[PDB]
Amino acid sequence: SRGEYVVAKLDDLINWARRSSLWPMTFGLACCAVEMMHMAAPRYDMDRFGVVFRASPRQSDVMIVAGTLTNKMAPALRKVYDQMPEPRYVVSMGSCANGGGYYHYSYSVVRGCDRIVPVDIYVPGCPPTAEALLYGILQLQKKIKREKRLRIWYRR
Amino acid sequence: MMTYIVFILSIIFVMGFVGFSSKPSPIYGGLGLIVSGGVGCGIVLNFGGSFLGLMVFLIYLGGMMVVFGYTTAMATEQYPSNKVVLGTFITGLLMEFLMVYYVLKDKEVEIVFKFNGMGDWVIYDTGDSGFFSEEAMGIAALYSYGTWLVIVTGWSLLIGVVVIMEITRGN
Amino acid sequence: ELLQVLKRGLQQVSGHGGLRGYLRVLFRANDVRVGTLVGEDKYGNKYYEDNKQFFGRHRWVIYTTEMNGKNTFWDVDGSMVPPEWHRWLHCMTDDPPTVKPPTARKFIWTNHKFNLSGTPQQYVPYSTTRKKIQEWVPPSTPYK
Amino acid sequence: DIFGREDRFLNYFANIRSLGKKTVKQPVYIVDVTKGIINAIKDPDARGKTFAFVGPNRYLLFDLVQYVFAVAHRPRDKVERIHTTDRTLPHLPGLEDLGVQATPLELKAIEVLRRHRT
Amino acid sequence: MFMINVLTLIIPILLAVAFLTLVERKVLGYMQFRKGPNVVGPYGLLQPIADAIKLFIKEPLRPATSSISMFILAPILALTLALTMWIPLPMPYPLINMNLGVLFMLAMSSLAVYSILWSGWASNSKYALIGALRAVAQTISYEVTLAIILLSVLLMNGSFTLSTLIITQEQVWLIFPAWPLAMMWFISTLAETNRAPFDLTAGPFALFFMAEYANIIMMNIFTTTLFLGAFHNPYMPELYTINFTIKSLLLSITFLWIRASYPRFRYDQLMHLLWKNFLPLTLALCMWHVSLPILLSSIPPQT
Amino acid sequence: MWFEVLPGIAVMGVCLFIPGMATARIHRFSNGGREKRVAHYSYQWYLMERDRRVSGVNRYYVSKGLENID
Amino acid sequence: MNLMITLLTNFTLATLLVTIAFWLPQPFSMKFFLVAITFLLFDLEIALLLPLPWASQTTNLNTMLTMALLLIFLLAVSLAYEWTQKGLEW
Amino acid sequence: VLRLVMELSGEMVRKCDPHIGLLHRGTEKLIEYKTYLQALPYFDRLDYVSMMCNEQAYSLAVEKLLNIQPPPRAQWIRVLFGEITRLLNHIMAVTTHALDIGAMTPFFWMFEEREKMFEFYERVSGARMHAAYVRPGGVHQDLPLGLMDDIYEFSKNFSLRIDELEEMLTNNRIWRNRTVDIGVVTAEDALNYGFSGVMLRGSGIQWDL
Amino acid sequence: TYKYVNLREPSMDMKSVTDRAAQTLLWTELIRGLGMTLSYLFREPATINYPFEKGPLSPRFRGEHALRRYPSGEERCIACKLCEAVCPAQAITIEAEPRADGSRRTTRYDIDMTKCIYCGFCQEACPVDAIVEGPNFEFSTETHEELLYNKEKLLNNGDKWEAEIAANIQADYLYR
Ligand code: SF4
Ligand code: SF4
Ligand code: SF4
Repeated sequence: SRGEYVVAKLDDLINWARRSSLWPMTFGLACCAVEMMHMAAPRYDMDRFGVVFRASPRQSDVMIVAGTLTNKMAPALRKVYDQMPEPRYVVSMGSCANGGGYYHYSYSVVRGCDRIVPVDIYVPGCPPTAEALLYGILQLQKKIKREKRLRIWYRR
Repeated sequence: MMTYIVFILSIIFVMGFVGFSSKPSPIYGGLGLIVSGGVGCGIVLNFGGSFLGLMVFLIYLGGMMVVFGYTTAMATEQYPSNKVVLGTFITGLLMEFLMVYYVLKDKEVEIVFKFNGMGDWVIYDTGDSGFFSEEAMGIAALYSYGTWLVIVTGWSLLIGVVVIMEITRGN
Repeated sequence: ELLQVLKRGLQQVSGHGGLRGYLRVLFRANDVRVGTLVGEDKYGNKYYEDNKQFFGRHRWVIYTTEMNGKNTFWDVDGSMVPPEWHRWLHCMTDDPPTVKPPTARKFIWTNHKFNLSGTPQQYVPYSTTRKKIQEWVPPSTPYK
Repeated sequence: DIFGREDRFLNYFANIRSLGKKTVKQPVYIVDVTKGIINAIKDPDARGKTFAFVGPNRYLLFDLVQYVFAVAHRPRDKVERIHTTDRTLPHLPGLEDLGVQATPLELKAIEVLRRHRT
Repeated sequence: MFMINVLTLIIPILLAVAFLTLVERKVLGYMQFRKGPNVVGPYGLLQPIADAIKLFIKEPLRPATSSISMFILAPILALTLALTMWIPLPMPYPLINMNLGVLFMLAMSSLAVYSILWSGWASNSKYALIGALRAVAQTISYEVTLAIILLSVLLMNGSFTLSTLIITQEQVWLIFPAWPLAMMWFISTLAETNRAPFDLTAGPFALFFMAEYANIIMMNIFTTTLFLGAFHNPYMPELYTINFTIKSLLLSITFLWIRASYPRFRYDQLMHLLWKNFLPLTLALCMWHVSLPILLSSIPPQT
Repeated sequence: MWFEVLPGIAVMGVCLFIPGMATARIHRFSNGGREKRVAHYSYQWYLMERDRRVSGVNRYYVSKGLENID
Repeated sequence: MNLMITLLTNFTLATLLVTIAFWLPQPFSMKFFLVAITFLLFDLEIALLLPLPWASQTTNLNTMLTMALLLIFLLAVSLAYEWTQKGLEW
Repeated sequence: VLRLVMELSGEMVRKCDPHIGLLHRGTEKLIEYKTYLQALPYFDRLDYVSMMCNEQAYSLAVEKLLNIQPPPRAQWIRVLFGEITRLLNHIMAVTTHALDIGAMTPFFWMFEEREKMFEFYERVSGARMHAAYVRPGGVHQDLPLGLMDDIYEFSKNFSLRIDELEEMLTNNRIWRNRTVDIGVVTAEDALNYGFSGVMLRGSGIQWDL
Repeated sequence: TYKYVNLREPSMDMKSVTDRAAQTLLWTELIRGLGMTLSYLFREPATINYPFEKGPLSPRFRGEHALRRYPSGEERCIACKLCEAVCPAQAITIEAEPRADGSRRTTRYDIDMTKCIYCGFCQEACPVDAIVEGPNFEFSTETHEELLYNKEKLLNNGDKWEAEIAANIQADYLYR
């Protein structure tokens, strides 16, 4: 089982490397944007976790979508989403964006970002507090711990 | 990797000159001219070679193909290879092969001359007591003796400034 | 004075338990301010309160290995805490929870089953509703 | 041999450089094929028997690959499967008798031949 | 032996650049009110290791462009500059002795300008082209100032060889007979690193990353050799090497320390600033550094 | 405090300390406790060439000390 | 050939970096243009100036001093000409 | 997020059209199909930086229409939180102006102070940001014991931190060089272009509601 | 009561104009700004460690949406629909039926966790304090089906802890 064990440790290596940093792009429409800038605050640091806020979309690993996503917003959202590399994850933050929520019975408003992008981490709250959002990002990293990607390529 | 290393770098030099003489897109031509300038600097430093090729390296490959790529960026488009370009590069490769063939498997090449075709380690100094790298004091002579020469050179450069701004809309 | 800081700053590692005790908590995440030993509780977890640091770093917790059989030596979760220490640890209160932990009510769980999404054992939604309009049954007795 | 946004043989045509023979061949676009499939899966009495999808054009191979290159701006198992045969079977019905329209090659070919130079 | 010297130069560029990135992020964090990156393993060195290998083995940013040849050829130029531009810098025994090194420094800076221009032409549609064009212009607007200031400080000690410079810095530091010229040169190095207070508002980001950070460490080493330092004693070089490393580290911390403190400029204010504040003052200090050694009986022993 | 930033600065300074230290170590090994003769001028190159000529071992760091006067 | 071998090793190592990075994971303004040519002419006068320290040791010092200061004076004259005749304005 | 269509001669302009409208939500239609008390969080969060002031505006609108006077202690707490919220709004405007212009660290210093602000809203109502908290009819669910001393400590520390912000920026020569020449507004234009508040303060005319 | 600024002048004392010239050519106040930033460099960071330490809060936080039950008793909800009548995005969905005992009850009590916005109206509205906003906030869910709470989901969410909720209410039932 020498090849299986060394490929398993190799998969652990690359999964640990991906779950290390994950510097996103911070999309941030409405007041959930202010809550993201306040989980950049000194009480809760992103940069303890390799998480650098940077709006460069070509080198963005995950993407937090938050704020009130509108029908006038959505095509530019998916055009941002296409030019983003295949290791990609979507964290839907906030009661506006994770299912419509408060502006749910309203024209020109997308009924949550399930209908636009594939969604990985739902985090509710209004605003979802920095503790809750940081808990969601650690749970995202534990999803990265449970991936078995290179094992599937091995026994494929 | 043999004795004729200056001749080899000269072959690569003529390769680069043919490579932008084939009329490519102008930034590919600038790339070919940059490789040509690098190997020409290599040749002139191989013949010793203290200052001059590193001096031109700032000038042409430090301040002229910059402006070539600059004007290629701002003016021309290429907004949508060709048989003539690729055929001319084949003719350049083949004529270099023909000249190198008449060097190697014959005595020499004569066009209207007498080129003694052998390795260009000759001619060279027999290790004289230089002690000051005679290129350096040679270029130092431009300020010891150059009364008229730097005056007309700097005056032409001032004229270059005023002519450039006038043609591109002085004042 | 620099040799009085190194002499003071080496004692909390030497008083941590040695070197391989401090190896565990340093490779785990961060904790270096050990030395108060307020309370241990179920899932073996340890609760350390210092008053000398600022408000926010009073009350910290060290988790254990296999609290419910998940190999939680690494990758500690939130909601791995019992609820009375969850009152103590967010500083909604300022009383230790070992003064009055329980309630005298026999319906409260003993597990505190943690974050379960992403397992073979998680939650689904459904309709807690009985029969809607009671669709008709054809005559199963054989007529004709 | 269906063609679409992630086709096998259309990408094999585009990303290339190879020989030349002649073989009859008809492609069909994917979305009306799966429209016929969902018609068969939502409407019974079309069960039991077997079905075959037929593209409309069915013309020469080498001219079709020239059509792919001319719209694409540039001048062994799979390649033998496209070299060998693509024949018609007039026994079992297809798009016509099921009641669904199959679109031709050209419009969808313009729609799918993106990603050339500039 | 020879390639052993080559490898022992060019293997710690990876370690040095990645650990420079951790140090600059930590110093930004403590100029700010932050810790981190320190939770991921011990103190966050493995965290540069892990995200470096992630950014290597991330998906290639697929064109979506044309000219695969030039897309290869620009960052290969940037990183071969980054590898071939620590070689003649003397920490006391340099890898290659040269008669002249400083004009080689200037020429390789102009090759970095070529790298930016090639990536800009091969980049994208017109807006990225205009942005890269303005970046090329603000990069090229400092190889007048840096060149003439470096000329006037080598004029105090004659030779281009720069080992004569590390000879002449034994008695007093060179910051004392040129403090304002050295300050203007340091501001020009801030301009050439293209960092704050200047602008970038893609791929291969790993190579461009590596090129800029090696350029930073190169300019810091060349600064620490150029304008300060101490005496070098033979048959004990590690003493001067440690003093060299301490001074270069404190100067790079000073660089990041000035980086974390000020907003950007305006581009027309930048060119206004450049020409109408540096360029007469550079010429004035340079003509005074010409006319002074001819009047203090001190022409240098440029042998 | 700034105690956390100092081990990263320390390891990155070790990576700055290593190449010149190893290079000077190799230069002192591959010459026999010497500094390598820098070659700036044709005069000193001729002097080094007669140095490697009188050695006979086709190298220059031997330096043939005074026991071949007569 | 020493520095050529070092240049060759660095080029080969960088190309191995690129191949591991790639094959393993599988209009204008006229006012812009004056910057380039004005830089070019300043850099040409830099090219005139920069062999000055090699000439610092000869038996002619007064003529050299006067012509070198004449060259920087003329560079400043061109600077003041474009500086006052709206060559670099916005 | 605005869309901006700028028509420019280069490193300059000619004209510009700011497309506002991408964050349209339908607050007017939603309140036209709701009650008063249910629709009150819309007037908590249509402006989101001010989180008590818009509640104050809606509450005084309903009390002004309804001919019913609030008690004095509710008014004093309303004034207190209005000034607190005004402090929060100006400090966000300063720090995000600094982030947009450069200036990375004083942003985070004053966000530490605004984290204490959010902690105060937590201790008063519970919410991080969207403390609805204001019935028309005075403050509901009043302040507990142990708040005013903390506001006192925060006031002293914040006066120190704002003096230090004026020290770090504010006669900072390079930020003055960045932003002086722009923003000229005639008082006639300030009155005919519908301006209100800080533009009217900063350009000429004495005006204060 | 108006206190305006930016009405000054550079006074033409020679010391004043040479100090402005020294500020122009020497960057004095720039070095002053660097000194202020180094003074904040040599402080201590006001941070926490997240999986171990957790931030300060209040007993009146609005979290989990847990239900309660009587002391040795029944479900506290009596299906009076007031939480639907005040739910501002109508996440409360109630369908109620009685049972053969005599006491009225429910069938379906559901909450959209998308549409919840954490007012406090269903806490201040519930006349027996049945639905109570919980203490904590960790939902963070990998799917979207797992945020539509059923009645028994709310019961096990109120019985995974209630002594917490009882402590919060017992501390702070007096104010509200
Ligand atoms: S979910 Fe709440 S906090 Fe987030 S954007 Fe919507 S209203 Fe603002
Ligand atoms: S807190 Fe949530 S469930 Fe309760 S009334 Fe508000 S939106 Fe509805
Ligand atoms: S207000 Fe309370 S008792 Fe009434 S239906 Fe809602 S949860 Fe039940």
